[PDB]
Amino acid sequence: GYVPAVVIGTGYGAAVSALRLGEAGVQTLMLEMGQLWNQPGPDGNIFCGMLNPDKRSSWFKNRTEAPLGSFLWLDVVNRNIDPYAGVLDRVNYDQMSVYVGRGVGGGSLVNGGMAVEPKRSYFEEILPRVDSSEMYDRYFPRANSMLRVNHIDTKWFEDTEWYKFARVSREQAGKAGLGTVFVPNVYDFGYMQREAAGEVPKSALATEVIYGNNHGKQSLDKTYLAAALGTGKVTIQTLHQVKTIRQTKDGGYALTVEQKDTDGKLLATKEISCRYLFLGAGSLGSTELLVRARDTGTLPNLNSEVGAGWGPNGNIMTARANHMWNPTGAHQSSIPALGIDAWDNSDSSVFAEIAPMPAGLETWVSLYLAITKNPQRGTFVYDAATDRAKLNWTRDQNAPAVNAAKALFDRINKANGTIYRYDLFGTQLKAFADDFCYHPLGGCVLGKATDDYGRVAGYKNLYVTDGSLIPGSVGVNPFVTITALAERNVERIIKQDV
Ligand SMILES: Cc1cc2nc3c(=O)[nH]c(=O)nc-3n(C[C@H](O)[C@H](O)[C@H](O)COP(=O)(O)OP(=O)(O)OC[C@H]3O[C@@H](n4cnc5c(N)ncnc54)[C@H](O)[C@@H]3O)c2cc1C
Repeated sequence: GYVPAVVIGTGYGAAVSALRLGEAGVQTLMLEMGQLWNQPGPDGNIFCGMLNPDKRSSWFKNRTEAPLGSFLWLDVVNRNIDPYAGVLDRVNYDQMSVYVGRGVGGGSLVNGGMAVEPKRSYFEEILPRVDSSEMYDRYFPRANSMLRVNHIDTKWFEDTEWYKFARVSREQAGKAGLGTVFVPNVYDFGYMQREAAGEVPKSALATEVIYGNNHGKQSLDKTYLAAALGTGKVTIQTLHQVKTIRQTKDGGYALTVEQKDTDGKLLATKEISCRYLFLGAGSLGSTELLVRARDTGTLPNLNSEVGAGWGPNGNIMTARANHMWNPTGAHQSSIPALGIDAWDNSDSSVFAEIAPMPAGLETWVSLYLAITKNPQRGTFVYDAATDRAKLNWTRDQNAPAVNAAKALFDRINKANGTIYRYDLFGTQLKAFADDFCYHPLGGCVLGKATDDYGRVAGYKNLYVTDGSLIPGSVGVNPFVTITALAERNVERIIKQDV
Protein backbone atom coordinates (compact mmCIF):
# COMPACT_ATOMS: atom_id res chain seq x y z
CA GLY A 1 0.00 0.00 0.00
CA TYR A 2 0.69 3.73 0.21
CA VAL A 3 2.36 5.62 3.08
CA PRO A 4 3.18 9.34 2.89
CA ALA A 5 6.86 8.92 3.76
CA VAL A 6 9.05 5.85 3.62
CA VAL A 7 12.50 5.60 5.15
CA ILE A 8 14.76 2.77 4.02
CA GLY A 9 16.95 1.46 6.83
CA THR A 10 17.12 2.34 10.54
CA GLY A 11 20.68 3.61 11.02
CA TYR A 12 21.76 7.16 11.87
CA GLY A 13 20.46 9.00 8.82
CA ALA A 14 17.21 7.07 8.79
CA ALA A 15 16.56 7.49 12.51
CA VAL A 16 17.03 11.25 12.43
CA SER A 17 14.81 11.50 9.38
CA ALA A 18 12.01 9.40 10.88
CA LEU A 19 12.01 11.30 14.19
CA ARG A 20 11.73 14.71 12.54
CA LEU A 21 9.08 13.49 10.05
CA GLY A 22 7.02 12.05 12.90
CA GLU A 23 7.33 15.25 14.93
CA ALA A 24 6.12 17.20 11.89
CA GLY A 25 3.02 14.94 11.79
CA VAL A 26 4.00 12.94 8.70
CA GLN A 27 2.98 9.28 8.71
CA THR A 28 6.20 7.39 8.09
CA LEU A 29 7.11 3.73 7.53
CA MET A 30 10.69 2.54 8.08
CA LEU A 31 11.77 -0.65 6.29
CA GLU A 32 14.65 -2.52 7.90
CA MET A 33 16.15 -5.66 6.42
CA GLY A 34 17.46 -6.93 9.78
CA GLN A 35 15.72 -7.79 13.03
CA LEU A 36 14.44 -5.83 15.97
CA TRP A 37 16.90 -6.95 18.67
CA ASN A 38 14.63 -7.49 21.67
CA GLN A 39 14.12 -11.22 22.10
CA PRO A 40 16.28 -13.14 24.55
CA GLY A 41 18.42 -15.85 22.97
CA PRO A 42 19.44 -19.27 24.29
CA ASP A 43 21.61 -17.69 27.02
CA GLY A 44 18.87 -15.31 28.17
CA ASN A 45 20.65 -12.36 26.49
CA ILE A 46 19.78 -10.40 23.37
CA PHE A 47 23.30 -10.47 21.91
CA CYS A 48 26.24 -12.82 21.99
CA GLY A 49 29.59 -11.63 23.25
CA MET A 50 32.95 -11.91 21.59
CA LEU A 51 34.03 -14.94 23.67
CA ASN A 52 30.75 -16.82 23.00
CA PRO A 53 29.85 -16.05 19.41
CA ASP A 54 26.89 -17.87 17.89
CA LYS A 55 24.59 -17.36 14.92
CA ARG A 56 23.37 -14.04 16.37
CA SER A 57 26.80 -12.63 15.62
CA SER A 58 26.63 -12.90 11.85
CA TRP A 59 24.40 -11.98 8.94
CA PHE A 60 23.92 -15.17 6.90
CA LYS A 61 27.33 -16.75 7.36
CA ASN A 62 28.07 -20.40 8.02
CA ARG A 63 30.91 -19.73 10.49
CA THR A 64 31.61 -17.02 13.04
CA GLU A 65 34.77 -14.94 12.68
CA ALA A 66 37.04 -13.44 15.32
CA PRO A 67 37.07 -9.65 15.74
CA LEU A 68 39.86 -8.17 13.58
CA GLY A 69 43.09 -8.14 15.58
CA SER A 70 42.07 -10.99 17.87
CA PHE A 71 42.18 -14.10 15.69
CA LEU A 72 45.21 -15.61 17.44
CA TRP A 73 43.25 -15.79 20.72
CA LEU A 74 39.61 -15.84 19.69
CA ASP A 75 39.65 -18.27 16.78
CA VAL A 76 39.42 -21.01 19.41
CA VAL A 77 35.86 -19.94 20.29
CA ASN A 78 34.54 -19.44 16.81
CA ARG A 79 32.10 -22.09 15.47
CA ASN A 80 30.19 -23.27 12.46
CA ILE A 81 26.70 -21.86 12.50
CA ASP A 82 23.44 -21.96 10.60
CA PRO A 83 22.99 -18.92 8.39
CA TYR A 84 20.77 -16.52 10.34
CA ALA A 85 19.69 -12.87 10.43
CA GLY A 86 22.46 -11.99 12.88
CA VAL A 87 23.72 -8.53 13.72
CA LEU A 88 27.06 -8.02 11.97
CA ASP A 89 27.60 -8.39 8.24
CA ARG A 90 30.87 -8.63 6.39
CA VAL A 91 30.30 -7.49 2.83
CA ASN A 92 33.11 -8.85 0.69
CA TYR A 93 34.07 -7.01 -2.45
CA ASP A 94 37.07 -8.01 -4.57
CA GLN A 95 39.74 -6.26 -2.43
CA MET A 96 37.76 -4.75 0.45
CA SER A 97 35.60 -6.19 3.25
CA VAL A 98 33.12 -3.75 4.72
CA TYR A 99 31.56 -4.42 8.11
CA VAL A 100 28.06 -3.14 8.71
CA GLY A 101 25.30 -3.59 11.24
CA ARG A 102 21.99 -5.30 10.36
CA GLY A 103 18.98 -4.58 12.52
CA VAL A 104 16.82 -1.87 13.96
CA GLY A 105 19.47 0.72 14.70
CA GLY A 106 21.94 -0.28 11.98
CA GLY A 107 25.57 0.19 12.86
CA SER A 108 24.63 1.73 16.23
CA LEU A 109 24.03 -1.84 17.37
CA VAL A 110 27.58 -3.02 16.71
CA ASN A 111 29.78 0.05 16.84
CA GLY A 112 32.26 1.16 19.49
CA GLY A 113 30.18 4.16 20.42
CA MET A 114 32.93 6.80 19.80
CA ALA A 115 31.00 10.04 19.28
CA VAL A 116 33.48 12.47 17.77
CA GLU A 117 33.21 15.72 15.87
CA PRO A 118 35.56 16.27 12.94
CA LYS A 119 37.97 19.13 13.04
CA ARG A 120 36.20 22.18 11.67
CA SER A 121 39.13 22.98 9.40
CA TYR A 122 38.83 19.52 7.85
CA PHE A 123 35.04 19.71 7.60
CA GLU A 124 35.45 22.96 5.65
CA GLU A 125 37.96 21.27 3.34
CA ILE A 126 35.78 18.26 2.53
CA LEU A 127 32.41 20.05 2.31
CA PRO A 128 33.09 23.65 1.28
CA ARG A 129 29.53 24.17 -0.02
CA VAL A 130 28.08 23.56 3.48
CA ASP A 131 27.75 26.35 6.05
CA SER A 132 30.15 25.18 8.76
CA SER A 133 28.83 27.70 11.27
CA GLU A 134 25.36 26.17 11.29
CA MET A 135 26.99 22.75 11.70
CA TYR A 136 29.18 23.64 14.68
CA ASP A 137 26.73 26.08 16.31
CA ARG A 138 23.51 24.09 15.83
CA TYR A 139 23.57 20.64 14.29
CA PHE A 140 26.59 19.06 15.96
CA PRO A 141 25.29 20.11 19.41
CA ARG A 142 21.82 18.78 18.52
CA ALA A 143 23.28 15.44 17.42
CA ASN A 144 25.39 15.06 20.54
CA SER A 145 22.42 15.81 22.78
CA MET A 146 19.97 13.49 21.02
CA LEU A 147 22.53 10.67 20.80
CA ARG A 148 23.13 10.91 24.58
CA VAL A 149 26.83 11.45 24.21
CA ASN A 150 28.68 11.43 27.53
CA HIS A 151 32.19 11.65 28.89
CA ILE A 152 34.29 9.34 30.99
CA ASP A 153 35.14 10.15 34.62
CA THR A 154 38.81 10.91 34.21
CA LYS A 155 39.77 9.92 37.77
CA TRP A 156 38.07 6.55 37.33
CA PHE A 157 39.79 6.15 33.96
CA GLU A 158 43.18 6.73 35.57
CA ASP A 159 42.60 4.22 38.34
CA THR A 160 40.66 1.36 36.78
CA GLU A 161 42.27 -1.86 35.57
CA TRP A 162 39.82 -1.87 32.66
CA TYR A 163 41.65 1.03 30.95
CA LYS A 164 45.23 -0.01 31.63
CA PHE A 165 45.47 -0.79 27.89
CA ALA A 166 44.69 2.84 27.07
CA ARG A 167 47.12 4.26 29.65
CA VAL A 168 49.93 2.09 28.25
CA SER A 169 49.48 3.43 24.71
CA ARG A 170 49.15 6.96 26.07
CA GLU A 171 52.52 6.66 27.78
CA GLN A 172 54.15 5.07 24.74
CA ALA A 173 52.75 7.72 22.39
CA GLY A 174 53.92 10.43 24.78
CA LYS A 175 57.51 9.19 24.61
CA ALA A 176 57.28 9.91 20.88
CA GLY A 177 55.90 13.42 21.48
CA LEU A 178 52.34 12.49 20.51
CA GLY A 179 49.30 13.47 22.50
CA THR A 180 46.03 11.68 23.23
CA VAL A 181 42.45 12.87 23.63
CA PHE A 182 39.51 11.44 25.53
CA VAL A 183 36.77 10.41 23.14
CA PRO A 184 33.10 10.90 24.08
CA ASN A 185 30.81 7.91 23.72
CA VAL A 186 27.18 6.82 23.63
CA TYR A 187 28.00 3.99 26.07
CA ASP A 188 26.96 5.22 29.54
CA PHE A 189 30.27 5.66 31.35
CA GLY A 190 28.50 5.92 34.73
CA TYR A 191 27.01 2.48 34.02
CA MET A 192 30.50 1.26 33.08
CA GLN A 193 31.89 2.43 36.41
CA ARG A 194 29.11 0.48 38.16
CA GLU A 195 30.02 -2.58 36.08
CA ALA A 196 33.58 -2.39 37.39
CA ALA A 197 32.23 -2.12 40.93
CA GLY A 198 30.20 -5.31 40.50
CA GLU A 199 26.96 -3.36 40.90
CA VAL A 200 25.21 -3.93 37.55
CA PRO A 201 25.31 -6.58 34.79
CA LYS A 202 28.46 -6.30 32.68
CA SER A 203 28.59 -5.65 28.98
CA ALA A 204 31.55 -3.45 28.03
CA LEU A 205 33.41 -5.22 30.89
CA ALA A 206 32.28 -8.67 29.66
CA THR A 207 33.82 -8.62 26.17
CA GLU A 208 30.71 -7.37 24.34
CA VAL A 209 30.59 -4.72 21.62
CA ILE A 210 30.89 -5.86 18.03
CA TYR A 211 27.91 -8.25 18.15
CA GLY A 212 25.90 -5.86 20.32
CA ASN A 213 25.91 -4.73 23.93
CA ASN A 214 23.36 -6.32 26.25
CA HIS A 215 23.70 -3.27 28.55
CA GLY A 216 25.05 0.23 28.66
CA LYS A 217 25.28 1.28 24.99
CA GLN A 218 22.73 3.88 23.91
CA SER A 219 22.14 2.55 20.42
CA LEU A 220 19.56 4.29 18.19
CA ASP A 221 16.74 1.97 19.26
CA LYS A 222 16.91 3.70 22.68
CA THR A 223 17.43 7.27 21.40
CA TYR A 224 16.22 8.57 18.02
CA LEU A 225 14.12 5.52 17.09
CA ALA A 226 12.41 5.30 20.48
CA ALA A 227 11.55 8.99 20.18
CA ALA A 228 10.31 8.43 16.60
CA LEU A 229 8.03 5.64 17.70
CA GLY A 230 6.83 7.89 20.50
CA THR A 231 5.44 10.42 18.04
CA GLY A 232 2.70 7.94 17.09
CA LYS A 233 3.44 8.65 13.41
CA VAL A 234 6.23 6.14 12.79
CA THR A 235 6.05 2.40 12.09
CA ILE A 236 9.01 0.01 11.63
CA GLN A 237 8.72 -3.20 9.59
CA THR A 238 11.65 -5.54 10.11
CA LEU A 239 13.07 -8.30 7.95
CA HIS A 240 11.88 -6.15 5.04
CA GLN A 241 14.56 -5.64 2.40
CA VAL A 242 13.97 -3.04 -0.30
CA LYS A 243 15.10 -4.41 -3.67
CA THR A 244 14.00 -1.80 -6.21
CA ILE A 245 12.87 1.79 -6.47
CA ARG A 246 10.95 3.37 -9.35
CA GLN A 247 9.22 6.67 -10.01
CA THR A 248 5.44 6.35 -10.34
CA LYS A 249 3.47 8.06 -13.10
CA ASP A 250 2.28 10.87 -10.82
CA GLY A 251 5.70 11.57 -9.36
CA GLY A 252 5.72 9.40 -6.24
CA TYR A 253 7.93 6.37 -5.60
CA ALA A 254 7.17 2.65 -5.55
CA LEU A 255 9.37 0.06 -3.86
CA THR A 256 9.58 -3.69 -4.23
CA VAL A 257 10.20 -5.18 -0.83
CA GLU A 258 10.99 -8.74 0.26
CA GLN A 259 9.79 -9.94 3.63
CA LYS A 260 11.90 -12.75 5.05
CA ASP A 261 12.11 -14.87 8.18
CA THR A 262 15.20 -15.05 10.37
CA ASP A 263 16.44 -18.10 8.47
CA GLY A 264 16.43 -16.05 5.26
CA LYS A 265 13.36 -17.69 3.69
CA LEU A 266 11.16 -15.48 1.53
CA LEU A 267 7.68 -15.00 3.04
CA ALA A 268 6.23 -12.29 0.76
CA THR A 269 7.07 -9.71 -1.84
CA LYS A 270 5.26 -6.43 -1.47
CA GLU A 271 4.99 -3.16 -3.35
CA ILE A 272 4.91 -0.06 -1.17
CA SER A 273 4.43 3.44 -2.53
CA CYS A 274 4.94 6.87 -1.06
CA ARG A 275 5.21 10.58 -1.72
CA TYR A 276 8.50 11.20 0.05
CA LEU A 277 11.28 8.61 -0.04
CA PHE A 278 14.30 8.79 2.30
CA LEU A 279 17.29 6.46 1.83
CA GLY A 280 19.11 5.52 5.02
CA ALA A 281 20.43 2.15 3.91
CA GLY A 282 24.07 3.19 4.52
CA SER A 283 27.01 3.98 2.24
CA LEU A 284 26.71 0.52 0.67
CA GLY A 285 22.95 0.06 0.77
CA SER A 286 21.74 3.45 -0.44
CA THR A 287 24.36 3.56 -3.16
CA GLU A 288 23.54 0.08 -4.38
CA LEU A 289 19.83 0.87 -4.62
CA LEU A 290 20.44 4.00 -6.64
CA VAL A 291 23.12 2.52 -8.92
CA ARG A 292 20.78 -0.39 -9.68
CA ALA A 293 17.83 1.95 -10.28
CA ARG A 294 19.82 4.12 -12.64
CA ASP A 295 21.43 1.34 -14.64
CA THR A 296 18.31 -0.84 -14.92
CA GLY A 297 16.17 2.12 -15.95
CA THR A 298 13.80 2.48 -13.03
CA LEU A 299 15.28 5.86 -12.00
CA PRO A 300 16.80 6.80 -15.34
CA ASN A 301 17.32 10.47 -14.48
CA LEU A 302 19.94 9.79 -11.80
CA ASN A 303 23.30 11.36 -12.59
CA SER A 304 26.74 9.86 -13.18
CA GLU A 305 27.93 10.81 -9.71
CA VAL A 306 25.71 8.13 -8.19
CA GLY A 307 28.18 5.40 -7.24
CA ALA A 308 31.23 7.67 -7.14
CA GLY A 309 33.43 8.96 -4.39
CA TRP A 310 33.56 6.00 -2.01
CA GLY A 311 36.29 5.67 0.60
CA PRO A 312 36.92 3.64 3.75
CA ASN A 313 37.54 6.69 5.98
CA GLY A 314 41.21 5.90 5.68
CA ASN A 315 40.75 2.90 8.00
CA ILE A 316 43.88 0.84 8.76
CA MET A 317 44.39 -1.51 11.71
CA THR A 318 47.81 -2.21 13.23
CA ALA A 319 49.31 -3.47 16.46
CA ARG A 320 52.42 -3.12 18.59
CA ALA A 321 54.13 -5.61 20.88
CA ASN A 322 54.71 -4.02 24.27
CA HIS A 323 57.69 -4.52 26.48
CA MET A 324 57.10 -7.17 29.16
CA TRP A 325 56.92 -4.45 31.78
CA ASN A 326 54.00 -2.78 29.94
CA PRO A 327 51.23 -5.38 30.06
CA THR A 328 47.92 -4.16 28.65
CA GLY A 329 45.81 -6.31 31.00
CA ALA A 330 43.58 -9.36 30.87
CA HIS A 331 40.67 -7.05 31.70
CA GLN A 332 40.06 -4.50 28.95
CA SER A 333 36.90 -2.51 28.50
CA SER A 334 35.41 -3.25 25.08
CA ILE A 335 34.67 0.47 24.58
CA PRO A 336 37.64 2.66 23.56
CA ALA A 337 38.18 5.84 25.60
CA LEU A 338 41.34 7.40 24.10
CA GLY A 339 42.69 8.29 20.73
CA ILE A 340 46.05 9.49 19.49
CA ASP A 341 45.54 12.84 17.80
CA ALA A 342 48.08 13.34 15.10
CA TRP A 343 45.67 14.87 12.59
CA ASP A 344 46.98 18.17 11.20
CA ASN A 345 45.11 18.04 7.84
CA SER A 346 48.34 17.10 6.03
CA ASP A 347 48.60 13.85 4.07
CA SER A 348 50.47 12.43 7.09
CA SER A 349 47.43 12.95 9.31
CA VAL A 350 46.36 10.16 11.62
CA PHE A 351 43.67 10.00 14.29
CA ALA A 352 44.11 6.59 15.93
CA GLU A 353 41.66 4.77 18.18
CA ILE A 354 43.41 2.91 20.97
CA ALA A 355 41.38 -0.27 20.62
CA PRO A 356 40.94 -2.96 23.27
CA MET A 357 42.05 -6.56 22.86
CA PRO A 358 39.18 -8.92 23.86
CA ALA A 359 41.32 -11.98 24.61
CA GLY A 360 40.59 -12.12 28.37
CA LEU A 361 44.26 -12.88 29.08
CA GLU A 362 47.51 -10.95 28.95
CA THR A 363 48.88 -10.60 25.40
CA TRP A 364 51.07 -7.46 25.72
CA VAL A 365 49.44 -6.28 22.48
CA SER A 366 48.33 -2.71 21.77
CA LEU A 367 45.80 -2.50 18.94
CA TYR A 368 44.99 0.63 16.90
CA LEU A 369 42.42 1.69 14.38
CA ALA A 370 44.05 4.46 12.38
CA ILE A 371 41.91 7.00 10.51
CA THR A 372 43.98 8.63 7.76
CA LYS A 373 43.77 11.17 4.94
CA ASN A 374 44.01 9.18 1.71
CA PRO A 375 42.54 10.88 -1.39
CA GLN A 376 41.97 7.60 -3.28
CA ARG A 377 38.32 6.79 -4.00
CA GLY A 378 36.43 3.81 -5.27
CA THR A 379 33.33 3.54 -7.41
CA PHE A 380 30.26 1.33 -7.30
CA VAL A 381 29.33 0.04 -10.71
CA TYR A 382 26.32 -1.99 -11.70
CA ASP A 383 26.81 -5.61 -12.68
CA ALA A 384 23.76 -6.62 -14.70
CA ALA A 385 24.77 -10.26 -14.64
CA THR A 386 24.45 -10.69 -10.84
CA ASP A 387 22.15 -7.63 -10.40
CA ARG A 388 24.51 -6.17 -7.80
CA ALA A 389 26.46 -2.96 -7.41
CA LYS A 390 30.12 -3.92 -7.13
CA LEU A 391 32.72 -1.77 -5.46
CA ASN A 392 35.71 -1.05 -7.68
CA TRP A 393 38.51 -0.54 -5.16
CA THR A 394 41.95 -2.11 -5.13
CA ARG A 395 44.18 -2.76 -2.17
CA ASP A 396 46.89 -0.64 -3.85
CA GLN A 397 44.52 2.33 -3.34
CA ASN A 398 45.12 2.01 0.43
CA ALA A 399 48.87 2.49 0.06
CA PRO A 400 48.69 6.14 1.15
CA ALA A 401 46.65 5.17 4.24
CA VAL A 402 49.14 2.42 5.14
CA ASN A 403 52.02 4.85 4.65
CA ALA A 404 50.50 7.47 6.94
CA ALA A 405 49.73 4.89 9.62
CA LYS A 406 53.15 3.36 9.34
CA ALA A 407 54.91 6.71 9.61
CA LEU A 408 53.09 7.43 12.88
CA PHE A 409 53.58 4.02 14.46
CA ASP A 410 57.20 3.81 13.27
CA ARG A 411 57.73 7.00 15.28
CA ILE A 412 56.20 5.40 18.36
CA ASN A 413 58.17 2.18 17.89
CA LYS A 414 61.45 4.08 17.47
CA ALA A 415 60.85 6.17 20.57
CA ASN A 416 60.15 3.04 22.64
CA GLY A 417 62.35 0.34 21.09
CA THR A 418 59.29 -1.81 20.29
CA ILE A 419 58.25 -3.70 17.17
CA TYR A 420 54.96 -4.38 15.42
CA ARG A 421 53.04 -7.55 15.67
CA TYR A 422 53.01 -9.16 12.20
CA ASP A 423 50.92 -12.21 13.04
CA LEU A 424 47.49 -10.90 14.09
CA PHE A 425 45.69 -10.93 10.74
CA GLY A 426 46.30 -14.47 9.46
CA THR A 427 49.10 -16.70 8.17
CA GLN A 428 50.99 -13.82 6.54
CA LEU A 429 53.66 -11.41 7.74
CA LYS A 430 51.33 -8.43 7.81
CA ALA A 431 51.49 -5.56 10.33
CA PHE A 432 48.78 -3.42 8.68
CA ALA A 433 45.28 -4.57 7.82
CA ASP A 434 44.52 -2.66 4.64
CA ASP A 435 41.47 -4.39 3.17
CA PHE A 436 38.69 -3.83 5.66
CA CYS A 437 36.71 -0.95 6.89
CA TYR A 438 34.25 -0.19 9.62
CA HIS A 439 33.47 3.35 8.33
CA PRO A 440 32.33 3.18 4.68
CA LEU A 441 31.70 6.69 3.37
CA GLY A 442 30.40 8.00 0.08
CA GLY A 443 28.78 6.68 -3.07
CA CYS A 444 26.10 9.36 -3.19
CA VAL A 445 28.11 12.41 -2.26
CA LEU A 446 26.44 15.55 -0.96
CA GLY A 447 26.45 18.24 -3.63
CA LYS A 448 27.50 15.82 -6.41
CA ALA A 449 24.92 13.00 -6.59
CA THR A 450 22.56 15.17 -4.56
CA ASP A 451 22.02 18.87 -3.75
CA ASP A 452 23.59 20.30 -0.61
CA TYR A 453 20.77 18.86 1.52
CA GLY A 454 20.74 15.32 0.12
CA ARG A 455 17.99 15.82 -2.48
CA VAL A 456 18.84 13.28 -5.17
CA ALA A 457 19.68 14.99 -8.46
CA GLY A 458 17.12 14.40 -11.17
CA TYR A 459 14.20 13.85 -8.80
CA LYS A 460 11.85 15.63 -6.42
CA ASN A 461 10.90 14.26 -3.00
CA LEU A 462 13.75 11.71 -3.08
CA TYR A 463 16.43 12.03 -0.41
CA VAL A 464 19.62 10.34 0.78
CA THR A 465 20.37 10.80 4.47
CA ASP A 466 23.30 8.68 5.49
CA GLY A 467 27.00 7.86 5.20
CA SER A 468 26.71 7.68 1.42
CA LEU A 469 26.59 11.52 1.49
CA ILE A 470 30.01 11.97 3.04
CA PRO A 471 32.94 12.34 0.61
CA GLY A 472 34.97 9.29 1.65
CA SER A 473 36.55 10.71 4.81
CA VAL A 474 35.87 12.74 7.92
CA GLY A 475 39.12 12.18 9.84
CA VAL A 476 37.35 10.77 12.89
CA ASN A 477 34.78 8.09 13.66
CA PRO A 478 31.80 9.11 11.47
CA PHE A 479 28.41 8.66 13.17
CA VAL A 480 28.25 12.07 14.84
CA THR A 481 28.83 13.73 11.45
CA ILE A 482 26.24 11.54 9.75
CA THR A 483 23.74 12.41 12.50
CA ALA A 484 24.48 16.14 12.43
CA LEU A 485 24.24 16.32 8.62
CA ALA A 486 20.99 14.38 8.71
CA GLU A 487 19.56 16.82 11.27
CA ARG A 488 20.53 19.74 9.02
CA ASN A 489 19.16 18.11 5.90
CA VAL A 490 15.84 16.88 7.26
CA GLU A 491 15.12 20.22 8.91
CA ARG A 492 15.48 21.97 5.54
CA ILE A 493 13.65 19.27 3.62
CA ILE A 494 10.67 19.31 5.97
CA LYS A 495 10.52 23.11 5.94
CA GLN A 496 10.81 23.55 2.17
CA ASP A 497 9.42 20.34 0.62
CA VAL A 498 7.05 18.49 2.94
C1 LIG B 1 32.64 -2.77 14.11
C2 LIG B 1 32.27 -1.32 13.85
C3 LIG B 1 32.73 -0.35 14.69
C4 LIG B 1 32.43 1.02 14.54
N1 LIG B 1 32.77 1.91 15.50
C5 LIG B 1 32.38 3.20 15.36
C6 LIG B 1 32.48 4.17 16.43
O1 LIG B 1 32.90 3.87 17.54
N2 LIG B 1 32.07 5.45 16.15
C7 LIG B 1 31.61 5.84 14.92
O2 LIG B 1 31.42 7.07 14.75
N3 LIG B 1 31.38 4.97 13.97
C8 LIG B 1 31.69 3.68 14.16
N4 LIG B 1 31.35 2.76 13.21
C9 LIG B 1 30.72 3.26 11.99
C10 LIG B 1 29.23 3.60 12.18
O3 LIG B 1 28.56 2.51 12.83
C11 LIG B 1 28.63 3.86 10.80
O4 LIG B 1 29.37 4.92 10.21
C12 LIG B 1 27.16 4.29 10.86
O5 LIG B 1 26.41 3.23 11.49
C13 LIG B 1 26.60 4.53 9.46
O6 LIG B 1 25.27 5.04 9.60
P1 LIG B 1 24.31 5.00 8.35
O7 LIG B 1 23.07 5.66 8.77
O8 LIG B 1 25.03 5.50 7.10
O9 LIG B 1 24.06 3.44 8.04
P2 LIG B 1 23.94 2.11 8.98
O10 LIG B 1 24.10 2.45 10.41
O11 LIG B 1 24.90 1.10 8.37
O12 LIG B 1 22.42 1.64 8.79
C14 LIG B 1 21.94 1.18 7.54
C15 LIG B 1 20.71 0.33 7.89
O13 LIG B 1 19.98 0.07 6.68
C16 LIG B 1 19.62 -1.33 6.59
N5 LIG B 1 19.54 -1.64 5.17
C17 LIG B 1 20.54 -1.65 4.24
N6 LIG B 1 20.05 -1.90 3.06
C18 LIG B 1 18.70 -2.07 3.18
C19 LIG B 1 17.67 -2.36 2.29
N7 LIG B 1 17.92 -2.52 0.96
N8 LIG B 1 16.45 -2.48 2.79
C20 LIG B 1 16.20 -2.32 4.10
N9 LIG B 1 17.13 -2.04 5.00
C21 LIG B 1 18.37 -1.91 4.53
C22 LIG B 1 20.79 -2.01 7.33
O14 LIG B 1 20.45 -3.35 7.68
C23 LIG B 1 21.07 -1.04 8.51
O15 LIG B 1 20.30 -1.35 9.65
C24 LIG B 1 31.57 1.41 13.45
C25 LIG B 1 31.07 0.41 12.63
C26 LIG B 1 31.39 -0.94 12.83
C27 LIG B 1 30.83 -1.96 11.88
